[PDB]
Amino acid sequence: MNLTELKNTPVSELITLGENMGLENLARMRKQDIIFAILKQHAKSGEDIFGDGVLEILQDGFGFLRSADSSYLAGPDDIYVSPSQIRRFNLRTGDTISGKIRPPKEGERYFALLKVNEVNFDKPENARNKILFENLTPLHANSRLRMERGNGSTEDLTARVLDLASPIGRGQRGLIVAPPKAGKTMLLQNIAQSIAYNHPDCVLMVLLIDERPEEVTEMQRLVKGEVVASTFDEPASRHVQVAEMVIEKAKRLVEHKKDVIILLDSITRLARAYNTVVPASGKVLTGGVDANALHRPKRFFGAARNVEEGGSLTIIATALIDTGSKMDEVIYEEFKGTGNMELHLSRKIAEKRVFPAIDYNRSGTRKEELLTTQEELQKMWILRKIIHPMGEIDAMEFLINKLAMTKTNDDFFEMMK
Amino acid sequence: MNLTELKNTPVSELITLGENMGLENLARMRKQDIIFAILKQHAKSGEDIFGDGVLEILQDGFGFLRSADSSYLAGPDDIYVSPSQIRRFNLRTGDTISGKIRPPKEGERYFALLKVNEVNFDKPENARNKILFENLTPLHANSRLRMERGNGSTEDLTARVLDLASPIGRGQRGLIVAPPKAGKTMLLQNIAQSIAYNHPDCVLMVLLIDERPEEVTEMQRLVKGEVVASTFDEPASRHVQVAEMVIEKAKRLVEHKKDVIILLDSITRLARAYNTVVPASGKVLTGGVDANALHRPKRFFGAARNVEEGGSLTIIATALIDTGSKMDEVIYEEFKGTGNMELHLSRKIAEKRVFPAIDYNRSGTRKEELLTTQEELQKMWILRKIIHPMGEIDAMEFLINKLAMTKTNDDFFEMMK
Amino acid sequence: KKRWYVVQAFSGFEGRVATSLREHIKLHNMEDLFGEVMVPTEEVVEIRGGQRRKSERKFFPGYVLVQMVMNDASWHLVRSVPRVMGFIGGTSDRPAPISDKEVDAIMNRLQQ
Amino acid sequence: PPDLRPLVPLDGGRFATSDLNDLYRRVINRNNRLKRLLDLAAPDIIVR
DNA sequence: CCGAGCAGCTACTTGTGAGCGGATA
DNA sequence: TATCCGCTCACAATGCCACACGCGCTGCTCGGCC
RNA sequence: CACAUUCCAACCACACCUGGCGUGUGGC
Ligand SMILES: Nc1ncnc2c1ncn2[C@@H]1O[C@H](COP(=O)(O)OP(=O)(O)O)[C@@H](O)[C@H]1O
Ligand SMILES: Nc1ncnc2c1ncn2[C@@H]1O[C@H](COP(=O)(O)OP(=O)(O)O)[C@@H](O)[C@H]1O
Ligand code: BEF
Ligand code: BEF
Ligand SMILES: [Mg+2]
Ligand SMILES: [Mg+2]
Repeated sequence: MNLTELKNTPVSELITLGENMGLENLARMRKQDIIFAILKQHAKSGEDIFGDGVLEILQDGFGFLRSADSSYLAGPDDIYVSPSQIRRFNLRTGDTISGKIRPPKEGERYFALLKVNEVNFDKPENARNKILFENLTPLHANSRLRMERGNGSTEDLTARVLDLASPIGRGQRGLIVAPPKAGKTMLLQNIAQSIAYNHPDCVLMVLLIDERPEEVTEMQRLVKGEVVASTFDEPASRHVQVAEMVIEKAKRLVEHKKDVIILLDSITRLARAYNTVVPASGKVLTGGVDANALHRPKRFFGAARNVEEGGSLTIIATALIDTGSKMDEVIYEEFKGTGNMELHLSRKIAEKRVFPAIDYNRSGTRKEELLTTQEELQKMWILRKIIHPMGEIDAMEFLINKLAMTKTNDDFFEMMK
Repeated sequence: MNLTELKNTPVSELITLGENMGLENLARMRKQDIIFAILKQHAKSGEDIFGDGVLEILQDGFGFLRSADSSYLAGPDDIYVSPSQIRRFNLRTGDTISGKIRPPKEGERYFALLKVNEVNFDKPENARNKILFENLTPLHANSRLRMERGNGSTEDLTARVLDLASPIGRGQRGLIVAPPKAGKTMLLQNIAQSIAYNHPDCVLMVLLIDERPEEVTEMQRLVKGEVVASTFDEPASRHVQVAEMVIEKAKRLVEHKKDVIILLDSITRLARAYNTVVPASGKVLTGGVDANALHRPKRFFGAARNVEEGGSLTIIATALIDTGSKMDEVIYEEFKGTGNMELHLSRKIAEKRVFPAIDYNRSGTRKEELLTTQEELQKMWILRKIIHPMGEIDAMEFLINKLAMTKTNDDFFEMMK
Repeated sequence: KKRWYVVQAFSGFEGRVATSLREHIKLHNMEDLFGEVMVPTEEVVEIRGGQRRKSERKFFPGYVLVQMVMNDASWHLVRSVPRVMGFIGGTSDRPAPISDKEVDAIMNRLQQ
Repeated sequence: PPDLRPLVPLDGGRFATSDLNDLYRRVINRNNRLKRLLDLAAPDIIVR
């Protein structure tokens, strides 16, 4: 009996399972109470339980193990852990842990962690032998993360133009600058699909902050990877909470020498949240943002880097512009020169229903010479020189046509000669 | 056991060293806690410690010795100093000090300075015999700081055009005016390399305010000199703090009759910081900047001058323009006529991928007659008259070609006849 | 033989009494009779969190048991320094030291 | 009984307490310290 | 690191009665 | 070895009434299943 | 179906205060 085995299957399986186990009507309870009562009644038969979850530090000293079913929040099935385990086995926020668990004992209300078996997909014996995040030596991206599928499907174009507009690498810092209703969602979905297909070794995670529930439920079953989200049903406290959860998970995983890739949507919602949960410090500028209200977005974004010993943390967030409110603009303003790679989507191109609507020369990547080879770089320069004198819209159409004629970009490059 | 000996070596050496010394797992702590625990356990064996660092004055009276590892910030390994030492040996902000130190004694938490041995690379006996900064008589720059390497490498062109576009001298006031992504970083790196090669006697320092961590880590191992930086991971309080630290270090060093050269990148970030940490005074103009929010940038920049008794302070900062926000513009506005030397880089030239993209006639140096000789000045006038009727871009290409044919600028000048 | 006798001090001043007795030992140059403080307050138990993750080098009873050789001069020296209110041990005034089992026990508490 | 122990809110943050309160608190403190020392297998002389 | 409660910085009384050695046969 | 003598410790020493006042500073240690 | 209570025109319920202890002084 593992926690994830009830964590991932839908509510219907839980219903039939509890109705089989001779339960009070479980349809009256929440998913977390469903799993809680089922694990209760299972342990009441005399089984030792196993479980897993991501740790969250509390200010009282003890920690709590959350799951991705609750999007890393407080729930009845969260596993309590004493501070002394956090001491001995060197635990902290982001450390995903799986091991021996039991239901809350007599008078308690949360599961207890008995025996640690896996710390961030590692032996708990070597978990103490880890390197911190701030002591890391960041670098530029050297390894290329090819986004092209090569099968030549209809939507795959929106990926190939990636390899032609703004290259990506392990540990890249990317900002999506686009007005609302321009095509950021399909772009992000294709990004996630291409990464999960071509690079299944690196862990893939996605942030949805203040989004619509339909987008969340479509995302959680379109990508091959564990996704976390937070709609507008919930206060910004939930958004900042899941923000620490995901960022510390990525930090601990990259400390374990793993390549993490986070796709955040959108950074404007996260900035609004961080501004509304931060108290007033008397420092107000245009838009209604506190001066220290942006320190947390700056932290979350500067978390991205390329480690030298092994592993990297790529952070690709989308920002919203042209939303009519100057506050949003100011956000994008401080995020203007902070990223070394940008995807600029103009609404003028998306207005003609020609996708993908990407502004070529307004997009680019800093220090992209270390991500690609010499032939590829020269061909990129030639393509930029060919596309520069023309405008945005039908020039993007020209790129789309030249991409649709060839199967992969090798034929396109050879034809460009 | 000196503080710098653990200050400069990477984290890996600290790991193996502490693992040799029979330590608790030091991989769980920060660099500062690493050095702190190692120095603790070393003194626990009975050794008197030596240390060094730059002093920072606090308003409570006492001072704290910071290092360049923390970029001159508060840390567990900062050395506490009593105000009475600051009285007797005449200490102040910027005074770098090395001498006898001990770990914090019983109940304390910061190192104590026992015995002063070196004040700004001088005997503490003569340290009281110093001249202040504001009592200095500034002048123009007379000594020429030749930036040309003379070896004729491929990138060295970006330095030789320096000697052809805007001359530099000891104590010069230079402003780099360029839009984002035009080539300021490579220019600054070549400046630092050329100065560290041709003038290894003058101390070289560089300011990175609200930059990317990859640029910081590439800078700290490309130049032959101690660098300080501050990325966007940190609030503007850190930026202003390191600003006083570096400016007072330069001030004390030039008071000690030393030639200081500071390369600041970028002054726009520093102006944003100074504006966001300054409280509102009810005086707001276009852009969202307070009227007194610019007094601190004005102070930091006017710190540059050429001293007559000996030594000088050259300050070369880069400003950002064409960033879409008028606020930045206003900053550059008040920094329009304040500098006597400017490097104007236009994005129109950098758009063709021809480097260096320098606007010749829009650049210049005031009172440059005292920096160069008569032959050199006449040849500069002739070159300016030849380049003036032509445009920016291919005229810069013409200069680049005429520079690439010759080995040093002597052959170029002789050919221009 | 350098035995490990136990000494109690003023409530809170344990480390201060430890440094005072060390300075007293280094004062009368009697290092051949004493060892070190062996302050058993290796209780790095801390409370971490939002901007507050410092450590606590405290949380132990007020005992500063010192390794030393029992003698008249040694006892009078360790008692002459003030704030030494407690000299534990069932005796008139000359107690018995601790055994090696508890020595290794407190050593394990030191290492853990 | 608690109210049988004199403890009244005096002027300000201070409270007028009884002498029995300090006794009971010191007793509880030393009892808890003894219970802690018995679990850590303290030396015989220390628990004595 | 923050907050809350708590600790270190003697002798002009005299008399009465009971108890604990103690020393003497 | 019983037994008187000398040294040591616990216990006591109106009652009422009226007024006024007080227990600090630095330092140390413990406080916490959402 | 059963157990168990029912949140609002005057007003009943929502009241009123430092001998903890010591010291100093004075009176009978
Ligand atoms: N690669 C693609 N293939 C097909 N459609 C796309 C692609 N990229 C973007 N789109 C279009 O963009 C639209 C995205 O809608 P919406 O989510 O409102 O925009 P945003 O992502 O800016 O919120 C979809 O209607 C979709 O048709
Ligand atoms: N001298 C040079 N030789 C080759 N490439 C250069 C040179 N100078 C600049 N570049 C190109 O310009 C880019 C510089 O990026 P960056 O340092 O971010 O510029 P900035 O700091 O002005 O934004 C690099 O990708 C590099 O390829
Ligand atoms: F709907 Be999009 F995210 F603005
Ligand atoms: F360094 Be770039 F000009 F942001
Ligand atoms: Mg969308
Ligand atoms: Mg730069």
